[PDB]
Amino acid sequence: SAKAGLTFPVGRVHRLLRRGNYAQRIGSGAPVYLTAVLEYLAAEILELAGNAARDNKKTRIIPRHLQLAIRNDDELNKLLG
Amino acid sequence: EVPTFKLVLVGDGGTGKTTFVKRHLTGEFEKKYIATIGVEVHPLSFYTNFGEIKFDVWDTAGLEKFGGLRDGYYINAQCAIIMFDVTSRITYKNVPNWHRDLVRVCENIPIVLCGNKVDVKERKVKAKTITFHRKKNLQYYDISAKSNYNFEKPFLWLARKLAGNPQLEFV
Amino acid sequence: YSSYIYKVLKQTHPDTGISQKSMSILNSFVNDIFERIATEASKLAAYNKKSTISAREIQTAVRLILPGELAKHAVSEGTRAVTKYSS
Amino acid sequence: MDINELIIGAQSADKHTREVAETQLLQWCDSDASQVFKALANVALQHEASLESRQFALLSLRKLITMYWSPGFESYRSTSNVEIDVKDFIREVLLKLCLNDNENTKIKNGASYCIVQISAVDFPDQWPQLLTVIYDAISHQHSLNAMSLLNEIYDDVVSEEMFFEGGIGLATMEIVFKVLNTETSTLIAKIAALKLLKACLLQMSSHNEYDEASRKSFVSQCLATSLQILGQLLTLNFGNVDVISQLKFKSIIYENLVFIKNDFSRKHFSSELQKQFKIMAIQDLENVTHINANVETTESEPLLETVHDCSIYIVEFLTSVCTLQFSVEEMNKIITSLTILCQLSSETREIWTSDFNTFVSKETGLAASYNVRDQANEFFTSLPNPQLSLIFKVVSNDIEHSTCNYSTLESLLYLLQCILLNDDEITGENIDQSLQILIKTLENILVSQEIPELILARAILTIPRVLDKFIDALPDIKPLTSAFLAKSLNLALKSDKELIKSATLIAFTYYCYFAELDSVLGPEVCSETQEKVIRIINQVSSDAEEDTNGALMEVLSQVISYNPKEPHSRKEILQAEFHLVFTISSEDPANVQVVVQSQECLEKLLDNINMDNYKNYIELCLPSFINVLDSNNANNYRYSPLLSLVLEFITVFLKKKPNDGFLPDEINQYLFEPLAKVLAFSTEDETLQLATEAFSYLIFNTDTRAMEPRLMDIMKVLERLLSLEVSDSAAMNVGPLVVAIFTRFSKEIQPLIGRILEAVVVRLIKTQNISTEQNLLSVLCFLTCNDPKQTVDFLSSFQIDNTDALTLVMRKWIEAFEVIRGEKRIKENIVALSNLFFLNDKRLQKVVVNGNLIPYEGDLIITRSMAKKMPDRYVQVPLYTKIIKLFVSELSFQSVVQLLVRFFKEVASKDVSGFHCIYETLSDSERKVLSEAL
Ligand SMILES: Nc1nc2c(ncn2[C@@H]2O[C@H](COP(=O)(O)OP(=O)(O)OP(=O)(O)O)[C@@H](O)[C@H]2O)c(=O)[nH]1
Ligand SMILES: [Mg+2]
Repeated sequence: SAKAGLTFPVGRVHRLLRRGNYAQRIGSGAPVYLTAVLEYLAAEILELAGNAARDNKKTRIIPRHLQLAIRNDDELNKLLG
Repeated sequence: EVPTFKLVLVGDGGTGKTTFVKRHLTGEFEKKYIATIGVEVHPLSFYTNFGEIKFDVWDTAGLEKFGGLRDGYYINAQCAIIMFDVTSRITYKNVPNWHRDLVRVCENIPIVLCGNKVDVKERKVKAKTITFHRKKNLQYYDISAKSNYNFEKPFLWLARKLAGNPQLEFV
Repeated sequence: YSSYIYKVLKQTHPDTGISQKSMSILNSFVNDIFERIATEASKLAAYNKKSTISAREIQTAVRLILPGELAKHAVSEGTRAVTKYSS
Repeated sequence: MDINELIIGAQSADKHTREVAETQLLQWCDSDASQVFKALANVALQHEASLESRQFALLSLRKLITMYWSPGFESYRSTSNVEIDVKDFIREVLLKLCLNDNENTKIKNGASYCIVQISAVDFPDQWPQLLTVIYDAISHQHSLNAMSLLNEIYDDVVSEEMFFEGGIGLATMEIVFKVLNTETSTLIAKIAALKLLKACLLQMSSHNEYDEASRKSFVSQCLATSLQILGQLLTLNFGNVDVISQLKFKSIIYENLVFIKNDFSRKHFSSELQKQFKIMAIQDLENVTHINANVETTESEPLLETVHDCSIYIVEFLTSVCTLQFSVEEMNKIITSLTILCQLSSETREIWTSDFNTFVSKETGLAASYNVRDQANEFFTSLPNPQLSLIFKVVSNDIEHSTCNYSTLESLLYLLQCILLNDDEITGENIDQSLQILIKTLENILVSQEIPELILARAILTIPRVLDKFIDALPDIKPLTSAFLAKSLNLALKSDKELIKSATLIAFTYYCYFAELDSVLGPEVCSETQEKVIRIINQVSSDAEEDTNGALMEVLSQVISYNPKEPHSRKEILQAEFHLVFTISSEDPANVQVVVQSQECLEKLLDNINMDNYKNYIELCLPSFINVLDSNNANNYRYSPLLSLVLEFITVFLKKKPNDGFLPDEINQYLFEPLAKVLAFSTEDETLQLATEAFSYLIFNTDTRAMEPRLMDIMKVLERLLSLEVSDSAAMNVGPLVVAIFTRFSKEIQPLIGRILEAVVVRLIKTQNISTEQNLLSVLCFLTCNDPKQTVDFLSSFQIDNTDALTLVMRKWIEAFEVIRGEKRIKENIVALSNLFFLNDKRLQKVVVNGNLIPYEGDLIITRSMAKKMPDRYVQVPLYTKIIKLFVSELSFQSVVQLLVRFFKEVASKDVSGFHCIYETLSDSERKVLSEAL
């Protein structure tokens, strides 16, 4: 994570994916890619929650604003069920 | 003057309540899943004999994270519909909780239990696992949303019970 | 998975309010995605008969799971991340 | 702000007023929640307020308890904390509201709900006064409201830890026993007391041999004490005062008794105690039956219902202890009592006679009702062999002496039916003599013309059960079966009542289960039986229902299985059978039970199709199969399980055929026009997916010359299938169809090649789904492998919007190359790419692609919110270089390897398009990987 300022670490995700034993060997780009995609989708939700908070006219964040944001986003609804 | 009856629709989230009321309202089966939040009131009218029957369907959110003040919507309910998915046994397991809450808020309104999503090829719960309803003098009706299998039947039964007219049919 | 989410939080949004249950449920959603993505990735790997999970597997997995504009945004940032990390 | 004004507006039907009121209260309660809670409890406490207003306050309070009461709740919020003083004030109000008898039951239920939610965390340590107040009311005042409150607490918040280790379990059992022992207590309180005992037994029911001496000793001590008290309660008699409460008192007692027997080890429930409990349990049936004499006055409707409800538990207890020995004296008591209880009520008899559809649902078991008659079935089914012989002896004897009593004959016949459903064989000293008498009177029932319809229907249904159970005892079964079945069918034909006709059809199903009608009846007799049954089916089908149709298919399936062989096949019955299965099924297409059962019927009838009789089946089936297409045409081809089934079963008709060659043009002439209209004018994808593959097989199994005039017609389908009108979920199905049409009509497709290429490229460039575009690109690469030069020329000539189409199609191809997963599709894609590289046309050299991505600056994650002002950038590289990088990257990742290295070797043989310089521009790892193959 400290190579080029990446946020999420590689060891934790690597051991989490190794505990499932989904494959015999892990590719070199798989950990960095998954850290990248995961953090991106997390932000997609945090920023949505934030705008819902701004929509609430309150800088604070509570799960009600998150629920409003997820319900508003139809594609996010389909992705998250 | 057309009599009106308040109807509350409850069930586990993801069971197909809003799609059912939308199909009854228009006649088009909705595909993508949009989780209902809060409560939406959809007036319903049925062209029958012996007068006209008007329903005020109170669709309720099936997820506890969206059902804010959910128990406060059955205050003046006269008839309720508890519908559960037959593709998942969890909805049937949750049905007794729905019935208990409905009975607690309002004592002895007529309740009809509907098994939705019967058009699917396989059902994890069959007609032999409905032990709850047979001991509570409830009425079990098998309906589907993709098809029109018995889609007007529960409303017909509720109207018959409410109007006290066993010889009432829809047209 | 705490300092990372708090730091992305403080960089994307300067002014915000925070409670523990918020990123508690956030952790939950991301964990669900990681498990889901582990499912699809593993299944396609078995389907293509490769004992090693590599880039093409997760490109395929992300593409099939996430639809729409966020899908191409995701693959774009993943690609720039791997090139900025391969060198 | 006013709380009273807020609640009245919070229950308004209008969305806007309800939303603002709801969000105002929650926002107001978010800050200084103590103010709202005190005001909310005040509204409920006020007597002058409306009942609806008060009920909403308590129900709203319960939800707010999970939010602001105290930490430990999943939905708890730390924004505002209720003060301890306010918390105690609510507790006093809730207890006062849930205990006084002057309050409405609606308020008490709401108050109890709030108390349960509060008790989810505070009970029992943080709220010691709750149990002490409740216990005082029950012990000294027998407060039903307090006792009912304890039941709710036990159901939701009491677990094993506070039951056994905590003092809740021991204290409650002592209090419950005290109430039961005290004869001065009112009867109505005892019903509530035993309901509390049932909740207590639930905690002990999870024993499964606890590994704890304290738990085991406590459980055993209470169970023995409760059993002695329960037995003591039954002996006491109340008289004729409050008969309704007496039945409820007995009903709950026996419900506990079956719980002890069926949810505990045999050591706790002594075998001798079962004999003691079996005595008055039988006697209670006599008492319940003699109560019906007073119920005959019809003083109250629930009085008759309560008799049946109470008797169900009594019969249920006898089922649990059915393994015990039954004396001959008590043998008659059960049978005599059960005959009265199993008697059909006037309302039920009126309903069945008026509407035979309801009878079919109940008889076939699909009905959702459950009465004492069904419970009596369980008791007789679970009986063991030694008692079953005595069971059959008395019942058969009782039937003989009750031949002239039509009032109670139906119950005895139904009881006999339940006995014969038992799995154990019935062997006895004088069964042979009894069996001869039983069939003799059963035969006379059919002969007599004054028998009521209900008795006749039961006799018809119960006749096969007698034969099936005694298949070996009877030495002349074969002549008897033919005589009875023929007699039953003749009665159904002559009778004008649908109840009898439906009963005979169900009876015919029972005949086929136990005996093979072909062997016993013979070849010619079985054919006559099939002709008789379908005539009965035709008359019944006029007035069928949702459940009648399902059973009508079941009997029809049996008739199909009894069809004669090919040398003795009869065309008349086959025509009637096929017209019948379609007629009933089309009446209720949405019925999934009918559709799946009709599928089995269709499979059996089509299982014996040969080349010799193929022509007959074509005219027998195809006109009927067209009819449903015309019937569903008026509906614009919406979803229908029948429509899905017929299209699926259309295919197997094409599949089932002699393997000499393509099918005759008669099938093509009949099916093509309705099938083409199905593919167009329809938007649903599930029916479209079934239609295209059915359509594809017809095209792939028809003569080229015969299909020549309609090559233009299918182009409209091809354009419509690839048009934006249909969903992308049905887009991928065009692949097999286009492959089949190219295989069959590779000659004359050249004029339409441009049109089909334009349609496919438009659909590919307009679609966003990965699977749809993948299948479209696979189709496109198939066409490219067919003729790359023509496709390249058309793509260069064709224009999309304002740009050359070939540019976008190539960009999409290279973009999706890295994402294709189909190994066969990978081979097609890789081979097609190699072929186009070989072509080395100058058109691709001029155009450029954007495969490589140039990273941006700022280290900021870009999402859809700012994508418009912060868009992605890609550098421009030639397609040849890009694909070369693609293969070298794939080899770095690395079956297709052999073909790809063969392509590399072929490239090295001519190094066209400046392969040397491009290879020089490659990276060190790429160069090493390429040299590994070379
Ligand atoms: N195939 C099929 N889908 C059904 C049927 N009934 C419901 N659905 C689907 O179930 C979903 C219903 O979503 P909604 O209309 O929000 O109803 P709901 O799931 O009760 O709503 P929540 O309780 O808010 O989750 C849609 O995807 C429907 O197409 C049915 O009989 N057949
Ligand atoms: Mg919904």
